[PDB]
Amino acid sequence: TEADMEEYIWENSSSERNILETLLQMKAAEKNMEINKEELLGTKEIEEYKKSVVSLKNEEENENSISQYKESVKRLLNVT
Amino acid sequence: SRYSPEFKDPLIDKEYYRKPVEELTEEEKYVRELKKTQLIKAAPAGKTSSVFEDPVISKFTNMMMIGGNKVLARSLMIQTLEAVKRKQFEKYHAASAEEQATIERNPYTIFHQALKNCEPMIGLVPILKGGRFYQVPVPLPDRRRRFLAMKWMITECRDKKHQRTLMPEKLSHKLLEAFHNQGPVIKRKHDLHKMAEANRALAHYRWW
Amino acid sequence: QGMAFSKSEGKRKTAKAEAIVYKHGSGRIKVNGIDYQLYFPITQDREQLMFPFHFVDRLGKHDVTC
Amino acid sequence: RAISRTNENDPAKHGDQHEGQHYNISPQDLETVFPHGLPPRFVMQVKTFSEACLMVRKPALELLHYLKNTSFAYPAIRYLLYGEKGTGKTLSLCHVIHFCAKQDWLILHIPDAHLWVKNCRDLLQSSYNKQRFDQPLEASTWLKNFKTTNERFLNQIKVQEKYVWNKRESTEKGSPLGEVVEQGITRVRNATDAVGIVLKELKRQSSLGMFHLLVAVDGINALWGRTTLKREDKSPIAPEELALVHNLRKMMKNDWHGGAIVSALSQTGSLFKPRKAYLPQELLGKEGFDALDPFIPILVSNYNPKEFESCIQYYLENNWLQHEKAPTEEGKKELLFLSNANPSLLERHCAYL
Ligand SMILES: Nc1nc2c(ncn2[C@@H]2O[C@H](COP(=O)(O)OP(=O)(O)O)[C@@H](O)[C@H]2O)c(=O)[nH]1
Repeated sequence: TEADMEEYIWENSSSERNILETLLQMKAAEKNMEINKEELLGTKEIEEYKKSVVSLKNEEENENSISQYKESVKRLLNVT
Repeated sequence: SRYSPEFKDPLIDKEYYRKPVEELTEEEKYVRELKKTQLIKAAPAGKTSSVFEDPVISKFTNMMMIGGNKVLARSLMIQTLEAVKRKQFEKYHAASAEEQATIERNPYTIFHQALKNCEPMIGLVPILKGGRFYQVPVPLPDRRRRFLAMKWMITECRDKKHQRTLMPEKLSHKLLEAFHNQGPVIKRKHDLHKMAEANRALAHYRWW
Repeated sequence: QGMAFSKSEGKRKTAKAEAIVYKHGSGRIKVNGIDYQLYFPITQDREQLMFPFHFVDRLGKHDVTC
Repeated sequence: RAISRTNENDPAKHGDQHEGQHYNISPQDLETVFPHGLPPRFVMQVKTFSEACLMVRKPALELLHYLKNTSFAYPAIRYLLYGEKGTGKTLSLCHVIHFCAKQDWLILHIPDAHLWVKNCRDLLQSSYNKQRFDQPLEASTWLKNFKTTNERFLNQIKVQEKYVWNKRESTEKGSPLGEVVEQGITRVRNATDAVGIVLKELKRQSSLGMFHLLVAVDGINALWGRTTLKREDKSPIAPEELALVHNLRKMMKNDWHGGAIVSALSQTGSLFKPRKAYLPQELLGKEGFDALDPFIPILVSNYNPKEFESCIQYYLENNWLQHEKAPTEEGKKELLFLSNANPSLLERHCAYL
């Protein structure tokens, strides 16, 4: 059972699924057909988002975690 | 019980002690009081030196509480106050101009006027002389008559009820009727007064 | 680095408290880390804790963490 | 001397210079723009003053500046408004819904998701919803106030898919959206099926530049939180078995485009959640975390002395302070500690004195 481990794996997770769906919708709306998940995986923004969500899943919620989460979301979605 | 003698009462007023340098008598009094500084009793969980309350309201809230439910009595008092406030504002905004200008929206003055109107003036006592109980009118102090009026209002708001009636708006309507000099508590007061007047020929049986 | 730092005790009706009064914050009360609003939902405790700060005319300039 | 009743009803002009401005709203505007989410403890402050005055908050105005450059090609982005219980979370969304409603957007206003979960007596099953037990008594209320939400685009969206209703009526092509919503209301036997067909219709038209769908849900804690409703054999059901909420969960998954949805975490109904919890994760649970979507959380802080002075100066002009020993300068600090910079706590004390 992968739902009872020490750390929440970003791979094959619902967070990865919905962020990939969001990236697909964004690439389809921006008139871009060349989509590559391996290229988008190496982005620093999605890596920061993964680190933030893993830290929030592991350690309890405080303030710096949600602050970094909001910052990563605002820097990745490209919305002011 | 758990408090020795020669102890004073916890003070509530603050502005009187914020600058106690008026004259000399009270200065010497407070100096001699603070010299030996006896063990003053602690403040209970019901008194506050704030200026947004009233001792009569606190006494009525304490009398309303049945058993041990301070939060329930406090919530009921807050509901009654907000209900009378809403009713005052609704009857103010739904009028003309002279009526809106000749009346106020302060519920404290209305409550004080209702208490002063529902306060009785004379009391009867069942003096047992020779084997019969005859009512004799006797004078009563201010605090006793105030407490009697408060308890009469409380028991009228409590006992006198049917099934569809509520409690906050019920007490609000009762207070609004008592302020207008036409209320059931005023009716009971008038009945007691006329009963005492009908038996006014028994004042010679008193001994004090 | 604890300016305006002071502690005290207290025992009444089987209750032990250790208040930490400061003279450099706003006007809030912290009970066991969290604020007093989540721990004292009734206005009675709020008035009982406001009475000492009201008797000295010092409210928005003293912060405590008991 | 507090500047409050000077700015007109224009959310698109609220800038950094209009700090603490009690703007007035027309009474007819509240009936159309806000026909769903209305707190019962605030309507009393509207019928007595006849002026929908709301203090401009710092975290509330900050969200309006983010929507000034929000592209329509990007998918829906949630904007959760969390904070301390009482600092203004349920009504903080009203300062944003009134802004997007004036820009000609599709407002999908939802009252409170707490009532859709708890306190549900009548229960009825369904067959055309993948076998799920939904609430038929709730669909008869949200569909009535939906027509008066946006009377400028419901008569333009045309039906582009045949929907087989029952064994006697159906839906034809080229029909306006305003008639499909008010079609199953007269038939309570299948009135709970309209909330699963109309809501999924705007997903296709929201991608165009003529329609801007915006889901205005108040309280996402009950959408993913567990329920307390039992069947006929005393057994609590799962929140993934109700057709009324099953189709609503799919909407908050950025499946369309055109603007961004909004949210507002409340506290009037958070099942299995403690009162000493104000964090979004501690009030939604594990089910309210795996599908949160990259959103922008906004922390609702307390009040500053700049806004606290605007509170007392607003009620003095309306002869609300009927107490004698109260306008004293020393007594102004007393009301600050009784509320501890909280608007809802101060409103309770000001409701009678
Ligand atoms: N939303 C909102 N509430 C306000 C405002 N000004 C004062 N308030 C009051 O602040 C209180 C906030 O309560 P709220 O936090 O939403 O209650 P909750 O939803 O149960 O957590 C309300 O009862 C309002 O009466 C305002 O501008 N917006």
